[PDB]
Amino acid sequence: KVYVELQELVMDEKNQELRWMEAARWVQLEENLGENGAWGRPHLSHLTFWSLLELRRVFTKGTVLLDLQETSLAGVANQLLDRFIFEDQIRPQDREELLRALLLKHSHAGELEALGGVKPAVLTRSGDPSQPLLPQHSSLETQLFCEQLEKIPPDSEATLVLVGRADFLEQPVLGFVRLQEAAELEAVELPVPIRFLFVLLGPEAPHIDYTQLGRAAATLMSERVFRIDAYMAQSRGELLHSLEGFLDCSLVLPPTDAPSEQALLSLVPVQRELLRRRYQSSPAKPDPLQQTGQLFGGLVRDIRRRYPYYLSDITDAFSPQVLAAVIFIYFAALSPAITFGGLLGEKTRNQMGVSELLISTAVQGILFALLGAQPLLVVGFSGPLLVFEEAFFSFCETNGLEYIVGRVWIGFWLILLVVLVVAFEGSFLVRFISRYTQEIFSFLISLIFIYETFSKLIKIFQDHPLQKTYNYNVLMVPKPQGPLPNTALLSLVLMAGTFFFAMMLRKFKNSSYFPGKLRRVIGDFGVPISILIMVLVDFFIQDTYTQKLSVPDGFKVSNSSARGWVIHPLGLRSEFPIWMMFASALPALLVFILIFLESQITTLIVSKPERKMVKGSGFHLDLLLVVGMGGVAALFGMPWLSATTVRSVTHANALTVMGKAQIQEVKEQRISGLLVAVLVGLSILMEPILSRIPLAVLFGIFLYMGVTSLSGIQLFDRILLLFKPPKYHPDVPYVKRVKTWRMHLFTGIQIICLAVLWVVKSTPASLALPFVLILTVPLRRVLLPLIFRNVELQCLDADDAKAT
Amino acid sequence: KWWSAVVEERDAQSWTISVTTPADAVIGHYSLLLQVSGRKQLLLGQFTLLFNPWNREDAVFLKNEAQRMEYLLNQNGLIYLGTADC
Ligand SMILES: CCCCCCCC(=O)OC[C@H](COP(=O)(O)O[C@@H]1[C@H](O)[C@H](O)[C@@H](OP(=O)(O)O)[C@H](OP(=O)(O)O)[C@H]1O)OC(=O)CCCCCCC
Ligand SMILES: CCCCCCCCCCCC(=O)OC[C@H](COP(=O)(O)OCC[N+](C)(C)C)OC(=O)CCCCCCCCCCC
Ligand SMILES: CC(C)CCC[C@@H](C)[C@H]1CC[C@H]2[C@@H]3CC=C4C[C@@H](O)CC[C@]4(C)[C@H]3CC[C@]12C
Ligand SMILES: *[C@@H]1O[C@H](CO)[C@@H](O)[C@H](O)[C@H]1NC(C)=O
Repeated sequence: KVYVELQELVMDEKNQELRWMEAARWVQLEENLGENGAWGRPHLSHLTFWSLLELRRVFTKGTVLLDLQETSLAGVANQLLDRFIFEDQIRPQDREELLRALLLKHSHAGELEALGGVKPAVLTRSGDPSQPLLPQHSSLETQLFCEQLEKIPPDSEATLVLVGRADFLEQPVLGFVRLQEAAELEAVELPVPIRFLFVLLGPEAPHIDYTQLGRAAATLMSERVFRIDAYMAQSRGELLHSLEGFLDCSLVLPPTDAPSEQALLSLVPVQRELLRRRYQSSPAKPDPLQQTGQLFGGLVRDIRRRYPYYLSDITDAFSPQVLAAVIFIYFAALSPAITFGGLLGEKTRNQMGVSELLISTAVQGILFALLGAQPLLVVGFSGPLLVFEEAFFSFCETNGLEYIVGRVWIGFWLILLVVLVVAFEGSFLVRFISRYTQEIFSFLISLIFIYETFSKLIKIFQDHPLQKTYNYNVLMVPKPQGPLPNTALLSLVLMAGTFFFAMMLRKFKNSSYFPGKLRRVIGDFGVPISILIMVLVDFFIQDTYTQKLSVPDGFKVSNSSARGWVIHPLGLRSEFPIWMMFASALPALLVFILIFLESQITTLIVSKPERKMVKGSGFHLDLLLVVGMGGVAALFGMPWLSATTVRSVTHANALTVMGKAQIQEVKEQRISGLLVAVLVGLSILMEPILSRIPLAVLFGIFLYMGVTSLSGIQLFDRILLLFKPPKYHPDVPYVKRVKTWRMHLFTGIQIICLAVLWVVKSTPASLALPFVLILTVPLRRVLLPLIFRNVELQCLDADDAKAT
Repeated sequence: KWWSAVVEERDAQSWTISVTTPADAVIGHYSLLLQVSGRKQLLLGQFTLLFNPWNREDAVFLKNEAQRMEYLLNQNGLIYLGTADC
């Protein structure tokens, strides 16, 4: 490699004195000098077409001084101008002013800031520089690489390219000089001797930018083939022949209105062939659901996919939307925690209660946020887990078995099961769960959530019926022992009000009122604003009773006389039998299928391609974390949790940034879920705050989440299309490429599946819901092609919403 | 004699339709649209409507074919200048 320096004749700003200033330099890669005074990022040299066209024109009639016995810029310029005149390239009257320009002071980057900067100058017959007349074009290299020396080998020789504009010239002129011996000149401050000198002088002319001309000449000198030819050329024609080969192997890229990487990489064979042609004459030679067949391969790839994004997973949470999402998901995960913990304490005789669920949710959420590959999932108790708890309690009480110790052994089996599943990459079976099962499960879960919220409101009405007369002296501890006036109606009013305010602020976010950023902010905090408004409304009505949030008194076991914080696997009061230590696998099996299906389907729904998640989702790490944490928590008398669908979907939706109707990005970070888990753990100490929050406001919030979670489900959209006329139907591939009655038959089969699952959930055999849900995969993969074409299935059951 | 359309030839995939316009129709640029029941309007295309010297019922009807070509189709005209005697 050699050093090439390009200097341009410019005039300064303080004394208006013309001089030479370095504009770029080359050590193979090209560096450019910005107006600030610093060198830009080094880059591969790209040339304009006009610079190479003009460089070939001046080089054809150029002036060559090969093996010239001079060791000074004054000596070179005297000989160069003497043969310029002999070649009739400049007139003898021009020699005096051109020699004055060449032997001027050559400034460098160390004096750009010391001076007032430089502006382009054109030499005149008079000494004072003329202001350029042609329209100025700012250098593309400066705009693209500059607005923000040890590589030189000891034996290397340098090349100086000088470009300048003089109005008193007929045509641009090229002077090429190869010194007999490489000498040090005052123009170059670097301690590298100069062998070659490019001099490019001429008038202002169209299609000629002398900075680009110098860049082309310096790039040509920086090329290895031409430089070897330049060292061995004893005539102008040999340099001309090398230039022609340089242009023969050049690749011109025409303008296009649709640039792309793939179209550009289609020229890789062309670039390789052109480089091969150039060096053929010179003596130089040219210098997440896949199965890998490896143990724990999915887990390692899951870690490597997401863990590099850990720094972004903290910094991306510095937005008010994340805080609003924290306030949302805190209530959305705390109220189900309290309700399920109360039901657990009522059923299990307080062996497992509210405090255990709260602490388990907090610890598991903190660990999942810190270590999970998809931190947008919310980990907490769910309905099927409660049903399993009641079933196992009934079984343990039937055969005189301790319930919590059986839970310990079930978790011990769960750890082994999840280790075996992860070690064999068993999470790749998730790829057989297409949009069919995912959307059926999501729609069923949202419908169940809405139905349960309405059932809670109905139960409030039954507990406090509307009647002509009421008992006024009723006992108020620990809950209403009788009907109360204005209670059910106020609960209805609060629920409707908070739902209405949440929906109004959601429409305000997408509305065109107020400053948009303020509207976006206000809209982000829409659910907290509605919650605060209705909490204040109930606060200012003091006479009426409304049921409030109740948290445990402290961080103590829910039943002090039954168990401690740690459970002995051999038994608490009686010896645990040997046969149940082995028989706990089957209930552990059922729990594993429940948790696996719920968590992996939730991960599939949340991490859909249409949701615009670029940080990746791990199906092996999250399952291992959730099931192992549940198995460990079983040893501490704590519930095993799962990645719930509604809470995770709401959490992802609250972090989604909408474009200007179209998903733009999601704030994928680890801080929001961590703060929700920490607040759930701290909720015991926040009793004076939570005790003034009514359950009706949270019921309206639940209704909002239920109606919101249906936005991205194509099954819900097609069910709407059932009530919607075909002409109205949207421009989507399953409408435009599938017949309307075929689409409705597809929707009706999905509806029949939903009805079957709802019926199954209504029976005591509701723990078989995972298996019946699994049965929808053989449906789509076998029976659906027996009545639907492949085109229809591709359009309707599309992974990324594609038109086949 | 008014706006009308009839299918003349038809295969399983296409209809050959003969479309009439009234002899006293408004001239100018027209849009042709097709309405199918249960469907929104569809623009078939655009056409320009002109006076018709070839049609008996038109107000610009010319009796003679030679007169029709001379006075409407011939783009190569002659303007007579000079004087009456030259
Ligand atoms: C709450 C403010 C109190 C009013 C104080 C009175 C002062 C006051 O707020 O008005 C002047 C000011 C004008 O400033 P300006 O027009 O530059 O501000 C535009 C406004 O922020 C829009 O919401 C933005 O659109 P989007 O939504 O981001 O897409 C738009 O950006 P863009 O996208 O077009 O490039 C912004 O340019 O605001 C209004 O726009 C009028 C609405 C008045 C707001 C009145 C609301 C009651
Ligand atoms: C968007 C927000 C929600 C909107 C929907 C409104 C639903 C309100 C709940 C009604 C059903 C219900 O709960 O009624 C059921 C209750 C309870 O009957 P019971 O015999 O005591 O129960 C028997 C069970 N025991 C034996 C345990 C007690 O009936 C009533 O007390 C009758 C009064 C109903 C008042 C309806 C309010 C106005 C609703 C219309 C508003 C547009
Ligand atoms: C996957 C997990 C649950 C391990 C499977 C459980 C079986 C294989 C093992 C694990 C721990 C074992 C127990 C460990 C220690 C003893 C004490 C000894 O005096 C009697 C047998 C007994 C009680 C063992 C019985 C078998 C046992 C219960
Ligand atoms: C706690 O357990 C004891 C004995 O096991 C039982 O008698 C009591 O009812 C339990 N407490 C509650 C609140 O259920």
